[PDB]
Amino acid sequence: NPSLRMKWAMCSNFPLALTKGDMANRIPLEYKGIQLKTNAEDIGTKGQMCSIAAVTWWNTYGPIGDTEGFERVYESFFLRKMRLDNATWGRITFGPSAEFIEMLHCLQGENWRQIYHPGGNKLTESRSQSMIVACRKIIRRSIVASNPLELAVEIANKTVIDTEPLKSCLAAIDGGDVACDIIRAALGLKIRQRQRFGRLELKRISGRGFKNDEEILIGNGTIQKIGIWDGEEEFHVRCGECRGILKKSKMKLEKLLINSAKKEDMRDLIILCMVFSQDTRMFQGVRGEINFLNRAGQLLSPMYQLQRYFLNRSNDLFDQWGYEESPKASELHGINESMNASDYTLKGVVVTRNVIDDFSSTETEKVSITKNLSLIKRTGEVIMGANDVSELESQAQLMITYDTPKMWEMGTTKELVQNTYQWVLKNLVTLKAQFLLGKEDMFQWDAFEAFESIIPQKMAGQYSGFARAVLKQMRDQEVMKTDQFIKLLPFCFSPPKLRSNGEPYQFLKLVLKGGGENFIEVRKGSPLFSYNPQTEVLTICGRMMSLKGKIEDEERNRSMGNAVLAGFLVSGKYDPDLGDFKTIEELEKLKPGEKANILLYQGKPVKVVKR
Amino acid sequence: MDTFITRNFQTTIIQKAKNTMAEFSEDPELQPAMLFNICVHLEVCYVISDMNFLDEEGKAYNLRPQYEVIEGMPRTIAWMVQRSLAQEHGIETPKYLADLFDYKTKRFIEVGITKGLADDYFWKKKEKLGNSMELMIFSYNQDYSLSNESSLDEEGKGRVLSRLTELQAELSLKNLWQVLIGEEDVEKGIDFKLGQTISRLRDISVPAGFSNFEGMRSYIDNIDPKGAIERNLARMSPLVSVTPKKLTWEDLRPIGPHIYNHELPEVPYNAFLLMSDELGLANMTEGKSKKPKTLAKECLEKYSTLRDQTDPILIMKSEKANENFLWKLWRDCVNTISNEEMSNELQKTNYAKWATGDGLTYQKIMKEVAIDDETMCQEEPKIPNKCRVAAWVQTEMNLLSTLTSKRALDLPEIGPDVAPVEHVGSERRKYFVNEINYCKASTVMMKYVLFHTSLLNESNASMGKYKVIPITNRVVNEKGESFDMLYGLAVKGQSHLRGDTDVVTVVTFEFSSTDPRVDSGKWPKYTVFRIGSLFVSGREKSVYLYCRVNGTNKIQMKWGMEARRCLLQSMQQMEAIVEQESSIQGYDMTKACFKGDRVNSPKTFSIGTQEGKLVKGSFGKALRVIFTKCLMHYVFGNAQLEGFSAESRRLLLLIQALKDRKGPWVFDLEGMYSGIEECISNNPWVIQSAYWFNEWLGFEKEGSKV
Amino acid sequence: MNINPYFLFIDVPIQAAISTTFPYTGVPPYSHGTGTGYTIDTVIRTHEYSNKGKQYISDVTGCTMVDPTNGPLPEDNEPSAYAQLDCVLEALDRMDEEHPGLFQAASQNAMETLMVTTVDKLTQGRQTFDWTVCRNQPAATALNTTITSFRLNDLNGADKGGLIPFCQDIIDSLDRPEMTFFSVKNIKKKLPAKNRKGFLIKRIPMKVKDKITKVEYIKRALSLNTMTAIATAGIQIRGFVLVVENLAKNICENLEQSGLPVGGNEKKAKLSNAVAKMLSNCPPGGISMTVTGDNTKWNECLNPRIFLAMTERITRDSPIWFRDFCSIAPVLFSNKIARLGKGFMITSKTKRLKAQIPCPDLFSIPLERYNEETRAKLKKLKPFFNEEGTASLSPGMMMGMFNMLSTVLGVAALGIKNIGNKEYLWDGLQSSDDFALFVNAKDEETCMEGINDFYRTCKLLGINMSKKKSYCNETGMFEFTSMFYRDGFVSNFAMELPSFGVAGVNESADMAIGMTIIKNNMINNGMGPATAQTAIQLFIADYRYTYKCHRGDSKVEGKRMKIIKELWENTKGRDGLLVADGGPNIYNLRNLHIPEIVLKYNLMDPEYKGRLLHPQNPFVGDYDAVSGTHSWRTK
Repeated sequence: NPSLRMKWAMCSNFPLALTKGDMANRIPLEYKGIQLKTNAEDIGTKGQMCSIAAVTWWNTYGPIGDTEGFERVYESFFLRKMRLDNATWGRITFGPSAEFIEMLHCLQGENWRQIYHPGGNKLTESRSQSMIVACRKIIRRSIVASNPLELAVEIANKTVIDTEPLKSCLAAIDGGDVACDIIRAALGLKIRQRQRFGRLELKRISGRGFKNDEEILIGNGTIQKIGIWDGEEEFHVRCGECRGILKKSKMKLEKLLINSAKKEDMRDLIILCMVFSQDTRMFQGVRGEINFLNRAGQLLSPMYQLQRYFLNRSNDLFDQWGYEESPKASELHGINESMNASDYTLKGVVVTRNVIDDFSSTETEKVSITKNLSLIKRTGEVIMGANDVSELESQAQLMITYDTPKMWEMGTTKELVQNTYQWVLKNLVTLKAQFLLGKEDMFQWDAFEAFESIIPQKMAGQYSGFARAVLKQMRDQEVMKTDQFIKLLPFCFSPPKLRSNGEPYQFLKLVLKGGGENFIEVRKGSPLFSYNPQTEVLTICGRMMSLKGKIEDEERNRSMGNAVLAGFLVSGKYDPDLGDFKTIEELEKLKPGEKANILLYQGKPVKVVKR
Repeated sequence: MDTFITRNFQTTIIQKAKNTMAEFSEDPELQPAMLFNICVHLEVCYVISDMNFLDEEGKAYNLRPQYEVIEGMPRTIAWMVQRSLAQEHGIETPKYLADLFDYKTKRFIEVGITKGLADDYFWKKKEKLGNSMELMIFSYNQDYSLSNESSLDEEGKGRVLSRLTELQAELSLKNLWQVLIGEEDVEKGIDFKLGQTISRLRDISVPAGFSNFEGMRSYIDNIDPKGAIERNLARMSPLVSVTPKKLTWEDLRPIGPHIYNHELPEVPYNAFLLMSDELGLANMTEGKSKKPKTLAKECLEKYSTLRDQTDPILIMKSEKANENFLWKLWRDCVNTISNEEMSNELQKTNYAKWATGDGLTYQKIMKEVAIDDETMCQEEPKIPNKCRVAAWVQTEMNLLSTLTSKRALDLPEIGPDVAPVEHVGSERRKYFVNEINYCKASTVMMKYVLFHTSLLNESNASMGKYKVIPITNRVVNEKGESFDMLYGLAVKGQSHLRGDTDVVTVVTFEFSSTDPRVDSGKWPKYTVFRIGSLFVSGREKSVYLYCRVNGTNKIQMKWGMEARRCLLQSMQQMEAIVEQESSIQGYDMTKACFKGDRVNSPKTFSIGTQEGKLVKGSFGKALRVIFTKCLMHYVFGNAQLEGFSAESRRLLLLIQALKDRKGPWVFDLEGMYSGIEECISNNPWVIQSAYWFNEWLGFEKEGSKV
Repeated sequence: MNINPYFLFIDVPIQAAISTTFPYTGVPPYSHGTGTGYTIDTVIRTHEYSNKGKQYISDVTGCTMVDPTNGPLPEDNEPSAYAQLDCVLEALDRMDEEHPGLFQAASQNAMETLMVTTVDKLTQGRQTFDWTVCRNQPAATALNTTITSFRLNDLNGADKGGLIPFCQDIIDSLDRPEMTFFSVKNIKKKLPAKNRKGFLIKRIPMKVKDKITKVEYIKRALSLNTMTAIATAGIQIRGFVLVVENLAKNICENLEQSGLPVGGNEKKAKLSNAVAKMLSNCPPGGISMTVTGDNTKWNECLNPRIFLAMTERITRDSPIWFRDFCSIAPVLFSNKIARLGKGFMITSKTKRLKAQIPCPDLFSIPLERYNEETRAKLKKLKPFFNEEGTASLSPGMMMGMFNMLSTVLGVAALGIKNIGNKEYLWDGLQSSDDFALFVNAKDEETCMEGINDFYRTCKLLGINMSKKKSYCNETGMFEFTSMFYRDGFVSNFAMELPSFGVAGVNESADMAIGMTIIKNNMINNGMGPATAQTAIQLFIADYRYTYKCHRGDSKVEGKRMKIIKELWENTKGRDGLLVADGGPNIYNLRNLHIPEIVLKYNLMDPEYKGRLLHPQNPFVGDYDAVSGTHSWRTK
């Protein structure tokens, strides 16, 4: 029983062997009444011992040894860590290199797969990567909110990468993606005009199309309303580092000329090309369910549904695409389903040796952005939208900071609370002045909007009612204490959820997401909120900050029992006659005018009375 | 190691040598010397074969070479090429795998690298092989030994010797000459002779129809057994068959139809602690951990009328039990908990000794006396009773699946989520705890786990004296108040032995409110007193004490503590359900399953029956029922339940095939039913599982018609 | 409203609903099938399926030998041990024809591995019977004692290090007229001990030079003891079973059907590939059926002589010495002797006396004093009872010892694919008595005909398909090695969910071991993301409880927690503290393989990391761990 034996050994006094030497003797015999090492001379073995408390003391006050070259010795572990941090995470799909075997636990299950692109030593272009990451995050936040364009602009103006504002990087850096282009159009900047379909970039070079509404049957046997393009057209198509030329007509793909490049880029380009071509041959390849949703909770348009499906399940299309024999000409070749060199090439698809000139000629222009982050040219045709924003996610290489409460939700529920309380404090004077006016509009501020996102929905209304009642008690029928005003102000945003009796719900602690240590004690020093009554310091998550001046002289003598329960005011003292300390359930049931007993903390009993 | 190998040898040779070593060695990286030898051998083979060419008729200049390289390739194909060459050229196939095959003389070639000297390793190779194949021997020091004059000429000899010399110089000047290993150490062992006894054992171990092993060997080596299987199947009796039948719904009948018979006894309660009838003495605290003795002391002080009752008002009695001694032991427990001493030992050994029946044990005698004594006979096995359905199991499942006002689960935190899979896991955990936090079964499970771990800790730490283990549990309500709960006291026996399986008697006194007389057949193992009354919300309720003498062992204590894995089991079952739901789609369905999206409505589950009608519920209620089912499966676990769960799986999969219309076929349906029904004797969970299985099967049969 | 758990099946597919029905895979605490009764029943069952075969008396050991091979074909659906040598040889020949280069390649790889293997390899197994003490001992102890004994009898083969010399000494020892060996004997005690008189009685061991004759030594070497797998084999058989199993593994890993040595997500890959390949090859308009089946009395109905024939057939083109080496294991197992354990117990209720009879003295008392079942068992055992407390078990295999060779047998049964040019083809997966058979034919009737033909062919090979535990259904839904399959979705009936506690090495290594266990579980055993995260939480709870290292900002008292809170206050980068140092837990799915010190290095305070990673710290003086103050040792 190694586990139980270890349990007992750790319950022993001095279980750990200790070496002999000056460094070993540097441990004290006992620290603050805790014996750390054995003061016994063994008969023959001369083996000294120590407690785990000795290890903790060494890590707390022990000598600070040199730690140079440590990363050199354990270089493999740090390489693993760097690969993990520099990696990019794609999408997780359900249903049927040594750098990939390391992450196997997080990559492959029995019914799910995790798309994972490892990174490492790709440091030079940090600016562009960080700008892409920030733009993608801004777009993701904006989509889920009403009037996405307004929030996108309001967050884009208050975000900075490293030190430069996001607008400066967008204007200066010529690279980017769909998200960067959307943000540029939102800010009024100029972008290169290219038609987008997912990662696919298209530039029509000939032909004309007239989208028409039609009902189409897919492989799974369901009717869908899709706008179909009729007429022969050609485009210059690019996907990553691979480019080609596509000729297509009504529900048909005629020609597909491409070059040699990264295999995954080729596969993505070819799949996107078939999907865009609207071929009935790829309509009939849908043997599953197409009901994918965007992060906003809406239903994707049919074309993007098919794009997502055939990007996930590529074989379902390459099987139902047919095959042909490519010509034996030197430059003309053929590619199979595995992006290999084989004359048994896909029907209509051919890889070519000659280089296709990149269509990306400088074409900066002013497009118009609609409410839903959709870009439309003066002619009146959508070129790109939110649906085309890549779903890849990574960590920016340069610190990117957004100065707005709408971006706090990306925190860890500890940084969100920190920011909310710091914002409340920085505005404490105005907040208190506005509260002492009979106005309740301050509960609607964006900081409290961000705070609400970490309050469990089931108890948000009850907490709001409790906090509002306590604040009103502190204000109208009594003078306030600043500390508890600060503590309970954030919770007041949500609408009150007073019980049928009309009174609020009493609470001893207020809990938040990811509990265990993320709670706010209504009458004590919680780990997320502490305050020294005499020294006037507010320790929010170990960030002691003074409160001089904001506190008032008269709110120091006042006890803490006056603002700990809604509708209860302190009276008398700790009278051991009514009974023991009452639970909140009994206090809630108490008839008006009756007294009770309360224990604010360990050694501060108090007596209160209902009103 | 790898640096020199990479520098001095090309990539293809290195990878071929690595594959060859990996074919027979499972730790190629741990012994680089073998890699060195293999790569050197392959380089020498290529030197011999790469440059020497031939032509159609006899020209030793087209593209035909006079050497075939059989080394450096997988054995599966090397053996094919060797056998094909031997058959085509009319020459015997050597029992070993050759390195090269010579086309000018049609003879297999063996090439070795001798560290010491040639003409000695040559004779060792000759002894190992013999006249089967020729030999070409080259040594690190300039020397050679060949078995033929028309073999490799001087031009190849120069290149191979230079190749060896460069490696020798590098090893000498880089301190790695100590790692070199000769091929003799690899050839070590070819002389295996069978003694007389083992040979005779071999002679008599041949199948029927063979005199000695030599006849068996020759018959195996020389006979063509083609057509034997059909020959033996032709004359096999038709009575040997699988007898398959197409399963139908009508072929599925209720399992264990004797549970419905009313003349049988009903299953009693036999779990260690009261699961649903438990009563806890709540005492608010600030959350600080307390020793269990102090917790019990304070919880008893808060309820003085129950601690200070010294007279038993007996309500029920187990046929053997001695209610007076049980009450005296309970008073001893209550008096020892309240004392000022820091120990939970019952120093009054009298009633603990006389209650656990420790004075009515059997003793051992000599085997000779037992053999002489005719009155000594082996006891008949205790046949489990054949009981019927008890409604209290249904009530217990109903109650344990409801939400309480207290929660006993407080799990630590984990690092922030960065990957979509981690976000999926976090969402699933959020929903699971939101539905399972306040479930009654969760608090009951935590009480079980805490009690069993407390027993184990006290068991082997202090086994020799009767300790009292408070049946405690820390819970928190929705208002953040932390209550200490005492559900009873459990005096733990003492075992004179120290084995892990040795039995220790544990008498448990548990509070309760339910009147034992309402369901008399549930409590035949319990003596029930009445200790007082309690007030909860202005309503008076009686309080009873359930005394029972139980037994367990360190193994069972560990099993009970491990009962906490029901949480992980329920999480995994929920994950399987959600993964199956999402596999139909391509995206996760946790939120849609629990809350419901715009395209997906919230998922409703069938939870039970109300007056013979189906009633649906939410995924949260189904989750609570799943957790309760796992908890009861663990609590009521034994050999019968294990076998029932293992065997009814096949019947359930047959019903799944019938529902999916997969046309199942059965070879022995009555054998399946008998295997399932041989485990339904007296386990309450097994009997209730049979009852529920029959009810669900009736519902499925009714639904199949529509 | 009455709750019905089975109603979950009304809305959920059953395969998902019975996921991880058992939260363990080890032997429970209540289902222990051990004892002399079970061994006796196993012997009776083994000899019941082979009683129609030849019966004779061994020339060497004198025991009763039953030979079911080449016996009368069965006439009923009862278990049959009468395998036909010609049919086995034909199946092996067909397997060789379909896989040219396989038998000889496997034989050569096994031969090379044997030549390079050392005697020390016979220490990585499990408990092994020890002929020197007639008791189960760890493999290393048994090997060492056997080596000392062999040295006493002038047998120096283990010193050379190679395995072949040791096996040569093993087989030469059987020819020694008398074997001297060291035996451990216990004697009572008379030294003082302070309980109430300063005197106590106990047992102390001593080593003596004991001697046995050739027949007794041969019986001991062939003897297998009951455990407390239900049998253990001595050290004279491990050396040869190792090479035979290696050869069988070499063959098995190259066979598409062998469903070993797969484990994890490649097992689902195997299942899906088999299902897809059989669905693709179904004749246009035909039907495909899969038989998720079980084998009854798998170990009892398999005969060592058939496996000797297999080792002979496979090693046809190997050197004679290797063939002789490979023939030893089935030869030694064909003359095996079963030890029946401690015995029975007889009690007197009136006199309140009890006693335990030894196995050698089972029949020393009349069979009327045993209960009905034991009386019948002893009556049936009498013919095969040796006058030493052991029973002769010539037929059968007695639990896993040739799992790989048995898998080869099952695959050869699966390689026939057809009988009499009939309109059906069959293939499947074999996992050492767990098999799945897919049969393709134009209609269900021909599929059932093919399944019957496969059943009869297995009967000819000595394999008995369980009709009570096997069932058939349309392809696309079956079970293999406790892994369910349905429309691509794959589940598991049981999972060994993580235990509770710590590895017990130290707070440095234990964290890595726990994270590695969770990782390997979610890789191989298919634990999901939420379950893995909850397992991390539970392990963190156990870790903090065991090492008393809760969060520094918590409210928990203790000798170490005082200093932990002090360190929490002093430290500025509190996210870089190790969990052992009261820091937070930052482990999740993505970083289960990175040591936590490496994870936190960039967050540790310079003083904290200097103290923690101090080269001269007095505490230090698989899993990936970073040496530090937490890598301490315990006496």
